[PDB]
Amino acid sequence: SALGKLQDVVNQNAQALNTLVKQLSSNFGAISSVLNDILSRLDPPEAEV
Amino acid sequence: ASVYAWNRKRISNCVADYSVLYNSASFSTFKCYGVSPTKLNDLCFTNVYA
Repeated sequence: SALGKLQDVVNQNAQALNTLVKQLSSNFGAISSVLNDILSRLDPPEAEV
Repeated sequence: ASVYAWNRKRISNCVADYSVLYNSASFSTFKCYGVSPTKLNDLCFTNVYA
């Protein structure tokens, strides 16, 4: 644990990137989190929503 | 069937042409939920029940 100050910065940046990548898996209230599924399932008036 | 004893049929292992159903003028009500009616031929389905 001698080099913990640099490893803390590395871990924080990697965890922020992992959270940003993980946020793509959330649908945020939509029917699906995948854009291609919505574009292949729905007409553009409701796929727009 | 009657509505209290509604019949359920499994649809599986076949190719479904929904363009001859949706373009038919025989059906007064055609309401699709969660899928567009014109996108039906472009999708493949599992566990189809009628």
